[PDB]
Amino acid sequence: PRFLKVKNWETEVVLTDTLHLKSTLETGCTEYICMGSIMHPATKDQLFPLAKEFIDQYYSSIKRFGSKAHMERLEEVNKEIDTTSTYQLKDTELIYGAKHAWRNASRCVGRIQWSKLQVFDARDCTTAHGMFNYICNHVKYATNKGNLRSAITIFPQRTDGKHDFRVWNSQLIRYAGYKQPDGSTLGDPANVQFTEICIQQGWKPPRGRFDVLPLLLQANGNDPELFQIPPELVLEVPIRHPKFEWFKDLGLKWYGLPAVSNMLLEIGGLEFSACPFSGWYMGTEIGVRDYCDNSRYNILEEVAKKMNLDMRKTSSLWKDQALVEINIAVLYSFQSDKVTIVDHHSATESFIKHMENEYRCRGGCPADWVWIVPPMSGSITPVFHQEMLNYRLTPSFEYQPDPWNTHVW
Amino acid sequence: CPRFLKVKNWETEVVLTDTLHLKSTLETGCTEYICMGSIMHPDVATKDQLFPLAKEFIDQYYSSIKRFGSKAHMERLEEVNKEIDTTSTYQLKDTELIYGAKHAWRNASRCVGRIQWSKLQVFDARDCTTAHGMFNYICNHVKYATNKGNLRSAITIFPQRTDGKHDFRVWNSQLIRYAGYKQPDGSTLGDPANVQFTEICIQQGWKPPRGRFDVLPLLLQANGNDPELFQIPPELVLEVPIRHPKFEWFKDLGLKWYGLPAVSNMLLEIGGLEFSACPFSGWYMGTEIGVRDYCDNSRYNILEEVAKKMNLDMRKTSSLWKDQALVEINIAVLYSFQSDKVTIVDHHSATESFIKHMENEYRCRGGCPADWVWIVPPMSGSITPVFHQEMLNYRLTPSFEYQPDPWNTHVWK
Ligand code: HEM
Ligand code: HEM
Ligand SMILES: Nc1ccc2ccc(CNc3cccc(F)c3)cc2n1
Ligand SMILES: Nc1ccc2ccc(CNc3cccc(F)c3)cc2n1
Ligand SMILES: C[C@H](O)[C@H](O)[C@H]1CNc2nc(N)[nH]c(=O)c2N1
Ligand SMILES: C[C@H](O)[C@H](O)[C@H]1CNc2nc(N)[nH]c(=O)c2N1
Ligand SMILES: [Zn+2]
Repeated sequence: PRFLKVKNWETEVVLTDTLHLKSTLETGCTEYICMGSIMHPATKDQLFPLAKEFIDQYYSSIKRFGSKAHMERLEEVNKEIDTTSTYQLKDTELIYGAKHAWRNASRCVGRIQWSKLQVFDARDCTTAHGMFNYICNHVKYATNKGNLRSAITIFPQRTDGKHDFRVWNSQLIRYAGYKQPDGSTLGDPANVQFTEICIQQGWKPPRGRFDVLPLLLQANGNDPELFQIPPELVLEVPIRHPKFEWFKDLGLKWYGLPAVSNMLLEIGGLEFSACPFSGWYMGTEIGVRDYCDNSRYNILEEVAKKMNLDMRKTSSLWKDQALVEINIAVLYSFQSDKVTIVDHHSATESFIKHMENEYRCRGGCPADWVWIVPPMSGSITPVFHQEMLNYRLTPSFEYQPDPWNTHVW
Repeated sequence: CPRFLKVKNWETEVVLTDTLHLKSTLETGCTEYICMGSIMHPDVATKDQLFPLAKEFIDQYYSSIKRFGSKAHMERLEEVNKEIDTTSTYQLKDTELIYGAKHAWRNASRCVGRIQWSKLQVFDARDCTTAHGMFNYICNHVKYATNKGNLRSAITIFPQRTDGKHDFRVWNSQLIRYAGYKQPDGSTLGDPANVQFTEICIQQGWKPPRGRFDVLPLLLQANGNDPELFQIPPELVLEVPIRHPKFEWFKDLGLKWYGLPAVSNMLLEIGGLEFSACPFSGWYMGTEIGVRDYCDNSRYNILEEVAKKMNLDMRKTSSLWKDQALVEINIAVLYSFQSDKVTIVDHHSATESFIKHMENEYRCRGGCPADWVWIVPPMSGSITPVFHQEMLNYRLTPSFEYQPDPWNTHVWK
């Protein structure tokens, strides 16, 4: 139980962390073994302290800790957990809970935006058709003709675990991936399995390189149902390069809206298994990971060829040159089409400013260096030289099992 | 802790099982509730602290040579035990010294070059008594390791710590580094990382040339005495001018670096013994020079000058002019070393070798401690295989450790 200091080795700025003392969940590390690079490390009785903990910090946050209203809410919650084995969040608590889950997301470089989140309460939803409707509205609001706005739509919380709401898509908008007879893959290889599942369910594939997948929506534990997002809601950006006029000939494009739909939102012990949320892209997510991962679109080789680079030895850094150029193209393309995007230099600078804000007003900011540092040009961004402390605060976004591994039809 | 910990590669889907972590010796700084993986740095031992550390090491050693529980093993235990009892310390056999040194490297979680761990030339300097002798040992090390460009890894090991008042120390952070000078106008000439050390050298009597690439003198402390200055013979200092295969103007920048990376301020810990002066050396990965030494803001900081000559649009960050320049600089570094026939390894080759090394270690040893934050290169992270590799970080002994800078602790005579 100590105040812990973090140092930036470039600016020499030292911050003092006290916030970590309030954390209650585990990191996955031990005194003897650090696991910082591992990607994936109820009952009434369990429920009430978790609920009380959350109500406590909520009333503490609006400067009414120990108020009439505070105690009454506590009374109300325990008595509701008692009778029904669960409880329902106030609209105000729901919005607070969702913003703080984003605020506490140690892996997210975009958290300077945390309090600017549009929260859609979908807790009255009963069917997959209703889910589809709420999701269309979410996509339309968030896309906003290219001026993207951060949003989250929250479907009903888990009850018995046999009636979960799940969006089976990993994101609301993604491209299909196809196994070919010659053993190669068409489209996005990361979605090959999901695409097969959709096909089995009756989806008719265009079998192109960038086919927008249908929504697969599961309501109240029932079999998931297929829906086609209205295409006019799906903003895409054809990728071209400001100097290489041949770049457009690659036929590359991407969607404007990154909308993660497979995570679990946890607030006060309650579990929201369906909580698709969205902001906007950092260029490297598309330009580095999506396009250049060997297990993804894997385009480095093709680009470097058109750049006429020497590809015989690795020490020519041909991979590195082509990587920067692809990322220039992505940024240039989005900007030219007036679609919100942020480069990794701008994003990491804001994060450092955000950290400083959080230490000042909250006494800390949980941060996962492994995820915060961008997948290219690491050390020429300020976060590389920033020491971070990682710890788990609630409310939070958590991983959950892929739905096809748990569901019985 | 369970006996089995699994790590996955998200790119190849290969899963490895670690059991070696059970032999972890010290804390990492992390707990169940906080991770300190991005923290840089998170008076002698008694008789009674020393017995178990020596035994732990002797057991490991005899186990490694397939003579565990042998008569020679038991007689070695008894000899060490008595020696600690009668003198409060003990002396390693040459074989144990060599074993321990190599294994400190094998156990270094932040080192991406460990596929080479077993090829390490160990120079035994435990007979050294003076700074002049330290200088002699260091010169021979530099000459051997350099090998006219065909670099060979080596370590030179000076006498272990006794009462803590007779430490041997190399005050230099590396055997070969460039001077930095703070100007009265606030600017820095040379390497800003070395300003403090440079000022100490000047104070001890060094006459600086005051240039951009002045090789610093050795500042050497033997047996707890005040440190002494020596100039490394310049013929022993292999350097490489930096030029570029396409950009003719790149030579005009007047950049050069030294061939031999030789870290000299770490402590080597073997079986509870502490070697406070153990300079070691290998060869460079390009990014160490091209990204950190040259492009860090608090270092040589050349991105802007390079970008201006590439005539890049440097008005928006989103032009990625920094990223563009960074690559060309690293191309030039690699090209210049290769052209001059000086050993160097690019980050693609190094990380690819490390993955294979790590897999071999999981199979033959039951694990390989690794610090992802250090193993992943400072540029192009996700296009190297290590980015996608899960790792477990833990501390095995023998090990290399940080120790306080000696000017903070030294009692001047
Ligand atoms: C608004 C602009 C935003 C930007 C620029 C941004 C940026 C990023 C980036 C680059 C990552 C790493 C992604 C990866 O490599 O897969 C990330 C992770 C993450 N973001 Fe943000 N983000 C934004 C908005 C949001 C919002 C609105 C939420 C939730 C309400 C959120 C929650 C998270 C979470 C939970 C992770 C970690 C996911 C995981 O652990 O798998 N982000 N963010
Ligand atoms: C033979 C070629 C070698 C290569 C290519 C190599 C590569 C590297 C690199 C790139 C780093 C990161 C350094 C930084 O970013 O500042 C590192 C760290 C390290 N290396 Fe290796 N190395 C080599 C040889 C050696 C040898 C011979 C030893 C000791 C016997 C050693 C022990 C270490 C240690 C202890 C660290 C971590 C230092 C710290 O925590 O500050 N390396 N190495
Ligand atoms: N630009 C953003 C905004 C929010 C994000 C939230 C989570 C993730 C994590 N990456 C992820 C998650 C699910 C599916 C997928 F393909 C990537 C990335 C984000 N990227
Ligand atoms: N190429 C190599 C070989 C061995 C290394 C050992 C340690 C370090 C760590 N960097 C370092 C350590 C001390 C002083 C210094 F200036 C740099 C880098 C290496 N780099
Ligand atoms: C092994 C490692 O944990 C894994 O590849 C992580 C590394 N850092 C990352 N960082 C971000 N932002 N996104 C990622 O998917 C990953 N992948
Ligand atoms: C703050 C952070 O831990 C620090 O900048 C680290 C990051 N990773 C590194 N990795 C290597 N190889 N060398 C370094 O000096 C650092 N610095
Ligand atoms: Zn840790």
